[PDB]
Amino acid sequence: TSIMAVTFKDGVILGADSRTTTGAYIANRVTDKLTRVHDKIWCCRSGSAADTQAIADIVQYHLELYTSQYGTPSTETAASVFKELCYENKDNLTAGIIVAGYDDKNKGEVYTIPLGGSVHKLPYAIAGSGSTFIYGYCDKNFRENMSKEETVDFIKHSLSQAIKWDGSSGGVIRMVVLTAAGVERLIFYPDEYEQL
Amino acid sequence: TSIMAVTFKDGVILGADSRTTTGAYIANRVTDKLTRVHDKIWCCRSGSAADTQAIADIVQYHLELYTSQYGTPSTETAASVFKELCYENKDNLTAGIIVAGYDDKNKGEVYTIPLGGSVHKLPYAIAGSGSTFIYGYCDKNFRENMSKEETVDFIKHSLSQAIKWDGSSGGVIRMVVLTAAGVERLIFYPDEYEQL
Amino acid sequence: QFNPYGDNGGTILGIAGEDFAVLAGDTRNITDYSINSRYEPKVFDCGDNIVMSANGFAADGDALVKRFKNSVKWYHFDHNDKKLSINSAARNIQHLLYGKRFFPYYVHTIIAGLDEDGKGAVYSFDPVGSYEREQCRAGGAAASLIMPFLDNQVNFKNQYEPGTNGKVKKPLKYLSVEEVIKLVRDSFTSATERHIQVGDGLEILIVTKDGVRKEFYELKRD
Amino acid sequence: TTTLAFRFQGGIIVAVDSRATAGNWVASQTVKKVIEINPFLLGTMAGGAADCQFWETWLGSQCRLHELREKERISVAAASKILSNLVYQYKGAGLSMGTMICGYTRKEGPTIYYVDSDGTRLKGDIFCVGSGQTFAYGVLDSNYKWDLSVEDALYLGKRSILAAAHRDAYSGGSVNLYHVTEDGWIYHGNHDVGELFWKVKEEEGSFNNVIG
Amino acid sequence: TTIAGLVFQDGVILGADTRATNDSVVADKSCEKIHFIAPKIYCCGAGVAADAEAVTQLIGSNIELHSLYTSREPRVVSALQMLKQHLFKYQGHIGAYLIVAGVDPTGSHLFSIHAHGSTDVGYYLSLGSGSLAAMAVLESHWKQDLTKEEAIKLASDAIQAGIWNDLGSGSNVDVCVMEIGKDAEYLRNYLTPNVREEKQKSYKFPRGTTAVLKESIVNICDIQEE
Amino acid sequence: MDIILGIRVQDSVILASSKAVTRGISVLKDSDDKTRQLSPHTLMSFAGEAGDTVQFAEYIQANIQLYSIREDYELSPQAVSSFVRQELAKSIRSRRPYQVNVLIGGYDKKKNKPELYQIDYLGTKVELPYGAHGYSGFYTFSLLDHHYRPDMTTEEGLDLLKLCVQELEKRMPMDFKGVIVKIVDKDGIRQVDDF
Amino acid sequence: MDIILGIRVQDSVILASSKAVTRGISVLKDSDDKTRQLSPHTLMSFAGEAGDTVQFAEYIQANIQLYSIREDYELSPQAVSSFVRQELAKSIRSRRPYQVNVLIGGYDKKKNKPELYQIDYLGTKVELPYGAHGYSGFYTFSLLDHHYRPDMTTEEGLDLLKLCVQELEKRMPMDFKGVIVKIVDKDGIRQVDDF
Amino acid sequence: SDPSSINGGIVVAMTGKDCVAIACDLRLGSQSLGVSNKFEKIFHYGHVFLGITGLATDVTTLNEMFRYKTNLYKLKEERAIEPETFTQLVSSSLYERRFGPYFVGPVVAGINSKSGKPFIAGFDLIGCIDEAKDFIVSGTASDQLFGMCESLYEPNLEPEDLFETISQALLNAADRDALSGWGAVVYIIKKDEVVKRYLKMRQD
Amino acid sequence: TQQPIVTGTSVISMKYDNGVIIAADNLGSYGSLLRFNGVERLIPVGDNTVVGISGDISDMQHIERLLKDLVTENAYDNPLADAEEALEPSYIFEYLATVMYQRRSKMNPLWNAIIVAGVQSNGDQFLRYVNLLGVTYSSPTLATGFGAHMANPLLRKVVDRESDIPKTTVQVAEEAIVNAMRVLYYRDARSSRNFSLAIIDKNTGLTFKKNLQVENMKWDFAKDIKGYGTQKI
Ligand SMILES: *[C@@H](CS(C)(=O)=O)[C@H](Cc1ccc(CN)cc1)NC(=O)[C@@H](NC(=O)[C@H](CC(C)C)NC(=O)[C@@H](Cc1ccccc1)N=[N+]=[N-])[C@@H](C)O
Ligand SMILES: *[C@@H](CS(C)(=O)=O)[C@H](Cc1ccc(CN)cc1)NC(=O)[C@@H](NC(=O)[C@H](CC(C)C)NC(=O)[C@@H](Cc1ccccc1)N=[N+]=[N-])[C@@H](C)O
Ligand SMILES: [Mg+2]
Ligand SMILES: [Mg+2]
Ligand SMILES: [Mg+2]
Ligand SMILES: [Mg+2]
Repeated sequence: TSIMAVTFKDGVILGADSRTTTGAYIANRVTDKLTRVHDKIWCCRSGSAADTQAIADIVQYHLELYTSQYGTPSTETAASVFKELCYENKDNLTAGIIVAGYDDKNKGEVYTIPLGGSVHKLPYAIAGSGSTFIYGYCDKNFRENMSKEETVDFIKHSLSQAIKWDGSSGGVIRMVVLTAAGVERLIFYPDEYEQL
Repeated sequence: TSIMAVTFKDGVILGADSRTTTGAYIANRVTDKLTRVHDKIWCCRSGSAADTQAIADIVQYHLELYTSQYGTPSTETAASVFKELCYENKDNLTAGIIVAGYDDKNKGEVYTIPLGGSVHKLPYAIAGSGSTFIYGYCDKNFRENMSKEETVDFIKHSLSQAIKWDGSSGGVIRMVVLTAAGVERLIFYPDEYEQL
Repeated sequence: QFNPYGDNGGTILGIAGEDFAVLAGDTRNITDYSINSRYEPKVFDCGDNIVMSANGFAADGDALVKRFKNSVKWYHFDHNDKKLSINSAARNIQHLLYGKRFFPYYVHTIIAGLDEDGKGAVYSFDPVGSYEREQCRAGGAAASLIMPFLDNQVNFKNQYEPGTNGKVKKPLKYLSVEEVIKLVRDSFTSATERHIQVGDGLEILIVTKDGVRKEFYELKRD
Repeated sequence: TTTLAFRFQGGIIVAVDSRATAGNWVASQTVKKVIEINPFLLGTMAGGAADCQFWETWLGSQCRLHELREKERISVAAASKILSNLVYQYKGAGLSMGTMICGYTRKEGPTIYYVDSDGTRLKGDIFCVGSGQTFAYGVLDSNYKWDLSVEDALYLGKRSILAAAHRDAYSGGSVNLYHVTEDGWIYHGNHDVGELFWKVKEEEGSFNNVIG
Repeated sequence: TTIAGLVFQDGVILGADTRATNDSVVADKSCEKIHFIAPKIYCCGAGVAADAEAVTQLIGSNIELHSLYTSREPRVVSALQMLKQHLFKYQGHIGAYLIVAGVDPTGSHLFSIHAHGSTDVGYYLSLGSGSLAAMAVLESHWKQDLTKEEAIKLASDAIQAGIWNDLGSGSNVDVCVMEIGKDAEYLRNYLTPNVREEKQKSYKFPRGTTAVLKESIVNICDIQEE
Repeated sequence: MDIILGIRVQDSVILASSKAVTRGISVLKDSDDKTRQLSPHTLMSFAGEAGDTVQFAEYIQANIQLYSIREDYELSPQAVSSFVRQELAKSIRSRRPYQVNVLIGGYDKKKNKPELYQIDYLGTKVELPYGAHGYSGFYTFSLLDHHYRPDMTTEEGLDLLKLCVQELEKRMPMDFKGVIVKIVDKDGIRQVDDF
Repeated sequence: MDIILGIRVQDSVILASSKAVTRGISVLKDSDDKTRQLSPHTLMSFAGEAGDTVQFAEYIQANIQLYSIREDYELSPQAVSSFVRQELAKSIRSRRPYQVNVLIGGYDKKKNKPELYQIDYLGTKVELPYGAHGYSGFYTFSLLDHHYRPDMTTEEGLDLLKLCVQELEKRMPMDFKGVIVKIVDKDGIRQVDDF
Repeated sequence: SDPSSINGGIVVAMTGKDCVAIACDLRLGSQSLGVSNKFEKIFHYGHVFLGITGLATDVTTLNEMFRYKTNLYKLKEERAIEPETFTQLVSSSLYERRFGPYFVGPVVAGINSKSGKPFIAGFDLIGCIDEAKDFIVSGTASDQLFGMCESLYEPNLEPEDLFETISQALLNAADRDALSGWGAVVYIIKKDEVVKRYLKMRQD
Repeated sequence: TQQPIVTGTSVISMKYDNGVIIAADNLGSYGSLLRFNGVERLIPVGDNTVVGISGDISDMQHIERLLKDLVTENAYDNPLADAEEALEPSYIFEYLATVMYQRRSKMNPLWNAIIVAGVQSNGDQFLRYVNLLGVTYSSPTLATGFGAHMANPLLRKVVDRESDIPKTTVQVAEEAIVNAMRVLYYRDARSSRNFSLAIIDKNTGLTFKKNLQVENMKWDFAKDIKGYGTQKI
């Protein structure tokens, strides 16, 4: 798995590959790892698929019930609910989640929640097995307040390399753009990104 | 450990960090991992320090005895002697060696010899614990037939990132330039490379 | 795997005199080959003219002493400020220790004071609460070094009257407080030389009818 | 640890050693391995020092509550069974006890019950318990008869513990003697092995294996 | 154990504490951890004491025979190469950790050797359970072109750091100074900061205190003769 | 093999050795002689792991018999016991050690003295007035400590041995099927056929 | 506990049970009765883990005695054995199972027939003409297969039982210190004091 | 299982004014079972004394080995071996079994016949030498002996005083160890006389 | 029972004449990966206490929230919350020490080593340690992890015993702490150059210094070191 969330001028973009493996067999080559917990709060899932789905489903439930009572939750609030589940059940979970969301007040925010259940607010985040291969690349090439087109290229180039070196990563590059304008889904196929 | 060898127009450059760790303690912060088996055939060592030193010492002995009888050995010949030791004693060794050398006929050549004892001739090679973090960076930024100054920058930037992310890597960046002109040693300190 | 126990080293020593008692302990606290503190008090005044030390795993030792101090406080509330006698304190400590029989307190406990006739008393406990009244007891890391010496010097073991062939033992005597403190100091100086976990300082608490007095002596810091 | 109790014409003899160890470290030579439950009841202790001392002291409290409630002295059978039923509840948890409950009552006569931490409860005339039991059995079985004098029976119990104190590394210190009769138990002193051994050697002409 | 070595202007210096242990008990309060290899090559030993002693003695013996054979002063690199190849052969089972230093015709040298046969080159080094205490001092105070007087001070300070703060290390400080063009000076008990204080009492017994069963004269001589 | 006892009296050494041979579930034999005559005045009883016991005993027997023919002379019990000890002490650091414990009872014709040696499988030798191997000693040593005297006759030694066997028959869990008893004195080795 | 045997003859059931109680090294007792009377015409012998055996036996005894008082009626041997089986079958899936094997010998006063039930610690019940638990059956069943007839007298049953005990005393390694024998018939339960 | 504590026993050695003392207990056991009360652990080769604690088969084997080696030494050298030289011989012989060692704790004691200097030394099971001015301890009650020696000892004791000090160090240490005791022997060694004394101690 | 995942390394500290100094680097390691470079591990509680935490960062964040919640709770029905009934270092420590020991006793520890540094109401210096086992101790210098092995020896040369505390100024103490942090950066493979330092003084109060860097680093000698023994080039 290669997943990342990147803040930029207009908001935030989440990116992911589409490969799910059982050992060396690819169980699903068109997986959707970008998952919606609220209108403009999404997350990228890594680790146990069962665990991250079970968590994400519970968070979606909590934020739906939050919205009914208190109105739209902040991205920080969503990250806190993810954290609370991950931290309190750390002995029984293998979940590495990146939370990304768009407020109008706070604009684009990214929170990463690694195995322990700690929270870390960051300008951008990378995670999953394929992320190890792009720490160098992402650190050198990330800038703050990029445009939409620059951020799409940054994610596309980054995950292209993650896919290239990681056997556990592959397939299509899915992306989800979160701005004031709304929610845009993007897809990029092997024939496009491999030749970069 | 972060080590690499890169071929370029005039020849080849070997690069390495200077950190040796026993767990989390840094046993030596100024290690020299670039080691000479012949005048213009050098190697970068990774894995067990005892094993790679013991191998390198034996190779230096073999190539010295080769030179006495048959004249200057090729870089391919040096790589073969490294391979023969690594492959035949694979059950008792933890050695990951990059061999780099300059002929006038063949120019710059790089051979990598990972744990198994296989040989792979490559335009450039990276190895050691810190190499995982720069696969993405090195693949995107490497070009064939670079100049000396470009290749020094490529290695300096690469190992700077490897050092930044890998705790097992650090200290000074040592380099050894192998051309027709001779053998040049370069050193680069933290205050230079960290701010890149 | 998580290991709930540790070893903070140290050594303690209780000696019962005729109308007094001493409880001494070194002030060094360690883990593995590191010194945590050179002065971390290990022997505590618990009230009612009772002194206590629980040497071994310092977290369990602190917990036990804390619980016993509280046990003294509640004994006063529940029984009209009655003085907790040393024998009653000892039985109470057995129950504290045995309550954790299947997850023990990793400590060797010694208490010192005066019995109800005014005579000096020392009591000693294993980790799960087996106890015995004794005239002499060393506990902790260097207990093996110190106890044979005390057998020889406090209880006069293996010592015979010269010229009697070997048929009249040296007769048992109570030692003066000055003599006991000399034997305590020499025990810890000796233990410091040969045990790496013993050193830094020696704090002695002396219990008489007049109260609890303290004395402190430097020990070698290597 | 060597403890023993045997029945004879003149009642019950109970003898124990006085040593406690943590492995090969001799922790004490002055330990009490006999608990005086009441004037007609005795308990012997072998196995874990804490386990025996705690639960046999507790047994004494349960025996006291019995005589308050029933206005009658607890039987040896009933006292032993309170302890055996208790340890049985803890079975598998790792309690370590080998014990004998010895006493006289009018209805039973002199009675000995062996109780242990794996739940065994046995009535019998002779028992030896502990690491030194085999050594004590050797001396005891050979010179045992039903009709010893109280003086001879006290000596045999003392001598059997001495035998074990000598051979068993984990037994020693001193011998504590008891005699149980119709009228109750009677203490017959603490005998240091370091003095007793030489005394017995000279008077009896035994222990010829030793340089004396 | 706290052993250390560092270089100065025209030489190299080794330092070592004097405590030998068996788990938590102190077996020896004055042992020599600075081993002799050649007249001007010395070896600080840590790890298994028998191993460090045996491996230095063996290489020292072979260095002496090599020196006789070649009619040359032995080199530190020869001791280094021989030690590491021996230790490598045994795969760490000879648990010796060594700091080798000396002077020869090539100059002054300072190396460390680990039990598995790896070697390091350094300007200041430390090994044993007190290495971190010593290295802290060496990292704080070491500089280029130290005088001999500064070097002895720094070395002994590095060893002292281990003595006070490490339980494995203790007692006295041994030093060996190897300077170019001069005899190596070996300074056993260079510092003595841990003398035992005078005892409170004398435990000398009255004569006849111990009970005795038999007495006899032992014949230790050869042949009682007519 | 289970119980082997030895007792040295005034003018002889008496060895008692159990008759049972048990392989797991069943008692295969109840008349087994766990002893070999090494020389006319030296007897060795043995107990330990199956196979190893007899193999070791017979190997020692052959070596002592070879010595006797070569020198036309009987080795002293002390010399035989030292030879046996060294073979066991050599054995313990082998690829597969002999798991055999022995008692060597002999009459030294030079010194006119009985001698009993106890040697375990490690090569731990001791000269004793009385000895045993395995669990036997736990019961029997306390008896022998009480009743033994150095000036006892052979008949007194046999009565003291009956008391040892009775105690073993009372308190040991295994049925060892009684003992074969053999006496070693100035006249040689003989078996007490009724015990 | 070691050996427990049972044999059902014409008009009675005979239970034989060993007297030894061994704790590891020593035989602590040689007169132990490994049986409880459950009702006047029903006897249960037992063997297994220390403590559990007696605790279980006495627990069953109390329950059957409680039934007898409540209904003023003796349960049939079949009914008692079914009760016992269920208690063991419940036990085997507990936190800590009873490690106890039993034989239940009873005389059914309604049918005028002796009945022998063999139940192991798992709750495996079988009605048999003769039964045993543990290693006893390995030796004794082949004898009983040969010599048993359903119409045997009680005296013939006891002679056949002596032949079983003699075989056990010959071929078993452990000294079980003989057996206490008890007969269950129309007149109730009695102990054969000389065996 | 731990070979150094199957049989049990102890040795202690001390220096005095123009003298040395070496002493040992007499117990040999099989763990809890006491077997022999006559198992001496001190041997001598000329005027050099060697005490050995640990696994009893190795105690016996090493005695026989050092008797062998010192006998040959004497035939070739035409003089008795000295304590300093013998110490090196013990160390050599132990270390040659580095990876299959003898499970022993040897102690050398003696007076150099030429210089008159008192000498003691101790070793681990693989031959590391501890040469002490004051005292050496060895065996299952080594911790107990360290405690006794460290408090009781003072330098330059006369032979008859040193006897009392070493005896009390041994006896009180042995009484705190289950696997030591059952009798004791003390050798007082002077330049040309050696007195051997058997001590009366508790037999449990 | 768990294992620590994202971790923080050494926290070092010492007493000086008028107060206490405490310091810790800004790194959150993920094994050998130097994952998070902006992690604050010194957490102030009021204006008189700083709690320095090493070990598991998720458990640190939990403790951080407990302390934040403690300040809130103390303010409830407390008119003297910012005066005589304000939280003391000793109160904050004893709370944490209770929690740490309780958690180890349920076999579910907070996988940390904690140093509570502060100044009491009466001007007394407070400095005490507690860890995942509930083990507690006080000393003129205290350090966790690698700091125990490397910082303490250096800091103890300044304050070797209690009587050295009045003789040690804030400049000397801060110099010693900053040097110790450099030594740890040379030698600890799971440390970073960037750190935070806090001084709690009885006169000048709480001074919290962020974004400090290890400086004056000696690397120049490295150029001359060649090979691992015999190599000359
Ligand atoms: C002999 C019994 S044996 C060895 O089985 O033959 C004695 C009998 C005995 C009976 C009653 C009393 C009453 N005080 C004392 C002795 N038993 C022992 O010696 C046992 N020893 C212990 O239980 C010792 C006692 C201390 C005082 C030396 N303690 C231990 O063995 C452990 C307990 C422990 C518990 C939890 C964690 C660590 C340790 N400790 N220490 N230290 C017998 C077991 O040896
Ligand atoms: C400090 C080493 S440390 C604690 O690892 O930093 C010193 C170094 C040293 C080097 C040389 C000399 C003398 N030439 C002394 C000290 N090492 C030790 O103290 C070692 N101690 C031992 O090795 C002791 C030495 C005896 C004499 C006390 N031996 C043992 O502890 C073990 C050795 C052993 C090891 C493996 C197999 C068998 C035995 N034995 N016993 N018995 C260091 C080990 O502590
Ligand atoms: Mg780094
Ligand atoms: Mg010390
Ligand atoms: Mg004994
Ligand atoms: Mg003893």
